[PDB]
Formats: sequence, structure tokens, C-alpha cells
Amino acid sequence: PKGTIYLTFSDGPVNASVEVIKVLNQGGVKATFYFNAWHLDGIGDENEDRALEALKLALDSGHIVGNHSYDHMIHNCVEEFGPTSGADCNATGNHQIHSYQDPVRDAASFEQNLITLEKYLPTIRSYPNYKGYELARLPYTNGWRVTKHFQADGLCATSDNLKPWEPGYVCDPANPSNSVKASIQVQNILANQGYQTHGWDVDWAPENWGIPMPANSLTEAVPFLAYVDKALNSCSPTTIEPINSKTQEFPCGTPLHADKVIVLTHDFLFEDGKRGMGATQNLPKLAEFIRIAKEAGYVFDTMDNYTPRWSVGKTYQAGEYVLYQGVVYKAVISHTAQQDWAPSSTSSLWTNADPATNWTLNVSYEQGDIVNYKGKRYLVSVPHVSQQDWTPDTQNTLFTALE
Amino acid sequence: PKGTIYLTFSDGPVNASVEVIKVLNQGGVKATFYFNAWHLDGIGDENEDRALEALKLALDSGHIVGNHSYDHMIHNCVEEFGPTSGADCNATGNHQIHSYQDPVRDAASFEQNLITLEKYLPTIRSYPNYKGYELARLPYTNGWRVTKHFQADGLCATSDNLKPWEPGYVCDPANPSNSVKASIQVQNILANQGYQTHGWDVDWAPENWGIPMPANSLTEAVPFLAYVDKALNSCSPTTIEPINSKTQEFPCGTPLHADKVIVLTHDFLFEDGKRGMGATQNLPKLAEFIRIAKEAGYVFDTMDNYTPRWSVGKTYQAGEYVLYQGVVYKAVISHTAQQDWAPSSTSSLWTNADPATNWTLNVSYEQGDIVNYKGKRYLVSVPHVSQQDWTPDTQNTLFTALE
Ligand SMILES: CC(=O)N[C@@H]1[C@@H](O)[C@H](O[C@@H]2O[C@H](CO)[C@@H](O)[C@H](O)[C@H]2NC(C)=O)[C@@H](CO)O[C@H]1O
Ligand SMILES: [Ca+2]
Ligand SMILES: [Ca+2]
Ligand SMILES: [Ca+2]
Ligand SMILES: [Cl-]
Ligand SMILES: [Zn+2]
Ligand SMILES: [Zn+2]
Repeated sequence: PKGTIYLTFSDGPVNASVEVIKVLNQGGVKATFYFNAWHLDGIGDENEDRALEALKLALDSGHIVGNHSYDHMIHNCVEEFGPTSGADCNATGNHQIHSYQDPVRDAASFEQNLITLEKYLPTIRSYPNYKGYELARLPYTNGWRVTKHFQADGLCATSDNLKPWEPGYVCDPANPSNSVKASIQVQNILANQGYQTHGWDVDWAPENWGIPMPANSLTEAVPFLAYVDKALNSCSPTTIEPINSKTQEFPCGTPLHADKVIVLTHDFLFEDGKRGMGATQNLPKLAEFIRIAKEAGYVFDTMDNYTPRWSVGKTYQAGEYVLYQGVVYKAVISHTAQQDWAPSSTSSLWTNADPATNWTLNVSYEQGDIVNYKGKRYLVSVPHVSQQDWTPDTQNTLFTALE
Repeated sequence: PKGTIYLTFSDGPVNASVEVIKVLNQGGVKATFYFNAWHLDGIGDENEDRALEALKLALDSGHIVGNHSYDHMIHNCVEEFGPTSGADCNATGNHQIHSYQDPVRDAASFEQNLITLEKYLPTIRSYPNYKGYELARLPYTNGWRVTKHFQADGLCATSDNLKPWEPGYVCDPANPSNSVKASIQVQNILANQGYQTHGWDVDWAPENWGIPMPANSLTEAVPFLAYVDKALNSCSPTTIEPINSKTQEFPCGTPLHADKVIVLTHDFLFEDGKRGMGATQNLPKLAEFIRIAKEAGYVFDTMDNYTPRWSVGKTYQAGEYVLYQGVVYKAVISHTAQQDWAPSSTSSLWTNADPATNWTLNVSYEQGDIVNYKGKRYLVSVPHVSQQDWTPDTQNTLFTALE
């Protein structure tokens, strides 16, 4: 394959999601949906009476469902959250202002999302493709928590006053907004709950938001394939525009990212409605893009495989990353995987390489790494692989307490 | 040791919890606390201003924290849940009436509990002894979800009209109340989220909960130790009184329960206050009990070790259970454990034996087992060990879809 494309649809489930999923199915591809369950409650200010139907269709069709928070952080765009808040925020256009405030309350929005999903569809955990408690993406934010060494934030994603185009707008990645700093803490809280978060390389979006039918201007299939060709192995998250979409410290050339392009788009760009004629114009664009991308040598995959699943029989090189049972591991030695030698908290063949900060078992810690343990923070003083006996509060030689 | 005692304290964290924890600490034992976080919000109708202090002390002292639901099901005891609901339910005393109603919303109370704990103590996940998302117990209910074969319900735990100690009360386990049936569905939902749930063998409590001044009728230490002696290997959950505390179909003689006694009591019984002089009378009893139990040969442990952790170097017999990374496994053949060969979804030496009903990999399914998969229910028509390509929707010889 020329590469692997990961289609990711955000902000569903809404009525428009149904035909999107039908087009993916017709095209013989699987995609990943980052959902906001407030649409199931009928308060997300979209056409959403079929939100549940869409959720079931996504899951029955085998697409991956990931977590984008209950309300897309709209509780931080209004004085008091209620049924009108989604519309109130769309009126003021303040989505990107003070988007993140109390990072603990904002991380809790991702759990509330699951409660709601599991309320409207009580059988949802019977679907293996339900990844709501494993994969997430932060609203507005091209931020990543993939492995211990593959992490980076969207340092100008959200603002404390001005929107990115308005005059007087500045962004300093070195000294980011309070909203950004809070979103960074959200990433960390989710990573310690076991989440991976992923941003994107290319945003399939209206090329003109300044007209009354912006959905119509969604990039056509042929040019969009050129954008994808250009993004392949070119570290797109750093060069992407606009500025609030950048991941400034993205680890360019990082092995996990080689020959991959993550596409971001939105279900709501594919309806005939307030943004224009998205269903009539853009459904054919999606069908065509899939057709031509395959013809050009690409394959399509889902974000549960972005970090490849450990596979019996596969040969791994030292330092390669896999996902096993939702946990990221890194190979200690080159070897060939077999049935009884799976990665784990006690394997000598692998170390845990989750993007978490809490002290964790079987992690290769380096001098200078900071870990949390029983409410305190510690520096690692001597490089070592952690084990159950070697807790930071009982190993004052391995760890230096801060703070 | 003569046997292992698991001290378990329910309905905290409250002011009374602090001195309980200090007695445990002075006595040199650890215990397991099944907490209701509504006390942290100040709406639980107990003396509870030191709730967060108690939580922190429990965790800093090495005690295990388990999940007892956010509000002890008080939402099902009132018309509309709010800040006064705890006092309203204490007025009617109707706690054990209609205790469980909508299983989905009742199970969601366990998740809300964790959101609240993780709000008041944002560092809580950095404590290994925080088991809030692994270990639970259902309010009012001596119910068990331990392994695939070790499960049983409290079939008279709660009722649809009369309290168990009122004249005219009847329970038929063969035809359980609606409340009990709903509570069974809550056990099943928690089990599918990866929880184990445990009941108890002996309760340090008044005769029944209808008894006036409950804290003033706890048994003395010496007789209580005698009750623990009698509970050892005697299937107490079947013989225990009163009737609402019984686990009727408890698997007498099940290996995991051998030589163990789980004690239940409540932190609020150790307070000088409305229920009696519980601090003055019962703190000394607890202290004395701990001393004489050790002197008699018992040891004390915590519920995170109730199922024993998998241990490298240990020789296992076919059929033996271990806990590994939060999951229960059962040995396939007698063998000696090696570092790189741990239980997992692909191990040949172990099968997954979580007490869950959703179809799961590497599980030894037996005829008559019913699994959930992608929203549908299937009967296991032929015994086998599940694996990735043997999903119910594609194996109509192994599985039989239900109407
Ligand atoms: C393990 C279990 O669920 N035990 C039950 C007790 O919690 C329960 O007592 C009542 O608990 C409520 C929640 O903490 C209190 O608000 C209430 O005041 C308390 N009642 C009394 C008289 O103290 C009892 C009573 O129904 O039943 C046990 O099964
Ligand atoms: Ca969880
Ligand atoms: Ca994970
Ligand atoms: Ca578990
Ligand atoms: Cl066993
Ligand atoms: Zn979004
Ligand atoms: Zn209780």
C-alpha cells in the first residue's frame, strides 16, 4: 500500500450520520466516529431525531466509536448549561473562547458521554467496536497522547479572548492561553484513565466559511486526494492551517506515524440544511474520494488499529509499538510473537508505553521522567523498569519526591 | 493461618470513618471501604464535613476503596432526587423498598460515584489502593459476581411493599420482587464493565435494621470472634439471618471462598449520636476484636486480594483461579508460572473467567451459557474456547441466536 488513511468523523451522531455511514459501507471502508452524546438528548442544536438510529447503524456496520465528550465543551461557552446552550453558543460563535476552564470538570465530560451512550444503547458494550473508554479526541484541539514518547499538544487551539482571525489576535506557543493549559491537563487526566487521544493531519472542510452555503465548498475528491498525497510523511500537524489547528511540537518522523494520514471531517457537512447542500454535493465527494484513494494504492483503517494490534506470528523489532488489550507496549528485543508470549505487566519481551503520568508497572523509566504516586510527584533518579515492589514512596533511591 | 478475615466497612466516608481508620491503623490491619460519594457533596444526611479528610486518610493509610454507588440508591426512595432526599428517606425509613427500579440508571450511579470521587480528590487514580472501578458491592444486597461460576444473588434483599421486619412480609426467592430482579440486572451490567462484586458472611450489626438505637446493640468482641469461627467454611451466606441478608444460591464449598470470612459493618455504627453511643461502645470492640483474632491465628486482608494475584514461580493446578490486571483467569493445565507466559486473551495456559455475560475472547463456554454480542443474545449450543474468528454472529454451529 502507498499508505493508510484513517477517516475520522467528529461531532455526531446526527441525522446526517446515517447516509454518511451508508456511503462508507457502500465503499467497503470502516471509519472512526468521535461522538458527542448530547445529540441523543436533543439539545445539540442539530437535526438529531435519528441520533440513536445512527449510533446503532455505525456500530452494527462495524465502525469504531470513540469519545469526543458529552457536550463538546459548550458548558464553558455559556453561563449556565441547559437545553438552549448549543444554540446560544452557535449564536455568539464563542466555541473557541474559554473552551477549557476547570480541567477536572472538563475531563468528567468524557465520562458523562459514556454514561449517556450506555443509557440510550444499553447493549453498546456488547460491541467490540465500541471504543468509547479507550479512544478520545479533545474538542477544538489537535492534541495527541499515543505513547509515552508520542505526545504533543495544540498550543494555540483555544483562546482567552480573541478568535484566530480577529485583529490583535496573537498566539504564543511558548506561553499558551489558560484555555490551552487547561486542555493540556484534560489530556493528562484522560491518559491516566487509560485513554489514547489523537489529532489529525488534514481537515476535510469547507474551503470558504464566508458564504451562506459553506458546506458546498467542501474540497472536491480529486484535490482532496492531492492534499492527502502531500500530507503523507510530511508532518502535517506542524504545517497545517489555520494556526489553532496546529500541533507545534509534533514528533516529525516518529515511527508510528510513518505512511499514515489521519483525516478529520464532520458528519454535519453532509446534510442539506443551514450550512448548505451537504448531502446533495458532499455525499458524492466522499464516495468518489474513497474510490480514487483505493485506486491510488491507499487502504483505509480505523483508530483502534492506528497503534497496530499485537498479532500472533508477527515478528517485531526492538523499539516497535503495539496495542494489546487497549494498552500500548514497546518491544524490548526483536522476536517473533507466539500465543503464550503476549505483552503484559510482567513480560520481559515488552514494556508498557502508555502515554500516562501515574506510576505504572513494567515501564522503562528514564532519569528525569516525572511520575505521580499516592498524591505526590516524583522525579526518576535512576533509569529502571518499574515492578510491583519498587513503589516511589518506598524507593527513595529510584525516585526523588518533589513539592 | 486459621483463616483470612476481610474487614469491610460500608456507607462512608463520614466523620465516624476517621476514628475507625485510626483503630485499624493502631491494630496493624488493612480493610476495604465501600464508599458512597454523596457524603462528599454534603447531602447524605450524616455528620460528614470531614468526608474528604476520611477519604484521604483511608487512602494514605493503605486501605482499599471500593464502589458502593453515588447515593446508596436513595434516588429510588424519593420522587425527585435532590439535596434533602437523604433526610426524606431517613424519615420514611423506606430504603429497602423499591430500592432498585431502572437497572441502567441504577448502575450509572456507580459511575457517578467515581466522577465525584475523582472531583473531590483529583489525584485519586495515582493510588493503587483505589479500586473504585474494579470492586463494588450493591446497596442492601448480599450479591456476588466473582467468577464465571461463582455468582449468586440476594433474592430477598429488597422488596416491592413491606420491609422484611414488618408483620405480613413474605419473600419467595423463586418469584423475586421487581426490586430484586432489577438489582440482578445491575450486577450483570457492572460485571460487563469489568467489576467484581462481593457480599459478606457475617454482619456486625443490630438484629435487623428496624431495631431502635442500632449502634447500641452490636455484639461484643469475644462472641463476635466466635461467630467468625462458626462462619469459616460453613457457607454463611445461606444460613445468615435476617432473610434479606441471605444469598440463597451461594456456591457452598466454592474454592475461592475456602478458609475466608468477609465481615460487613458500617462506619456510622461507630459514632456517638442519633443511632446510639457507637464511638464509646464499639470502637473498643473493634480494637479488641482485631487483637484477639490475630491471637487466635487469623490474618486480615483486603478485597483486592480476595481472588489471589497471579504469581511468577507459583505452581498451579488445573481449575485454579487467579486475578491478573483486574481480570479473573482459570488454569487450563497444571503448570509452574513463568515470567513471559502470563494469563491473557491468547494464553494457552489460562482462560478468561470474569463473571460477565458479554461475549469475550479466550473464555471456556459451556452449553446453556448465554452471551451478548453486538446487541443480540446467543445460547452456547456447543462447548468451546472462544477466539477471534468464532464470533457468535458467524458461528451458527457453536451459537444459537435467541428470539
Ligand atoms: C451493605 C448495605 O447496603 N447495608 C444496608 C445499610 O446501608 C442500610 O442503612 C441505611 O443506610 C442509608 C445509606 O447510608 C442511611 O442513609 C440510613 O440512615 C441507614 N439506616 C439506618 C437505620 O441507619 C440498612 C437500612 O435499610 O440496610 C442495610 O441492608
Ligand atoms: Ca471506566
Ligand atoms: Ca488504553
Ligand atoms: Ca475486573
Ligand atoms: Cl482456586
Ligand atoms: Zn468537534
Ligand atoms: Zn450500604
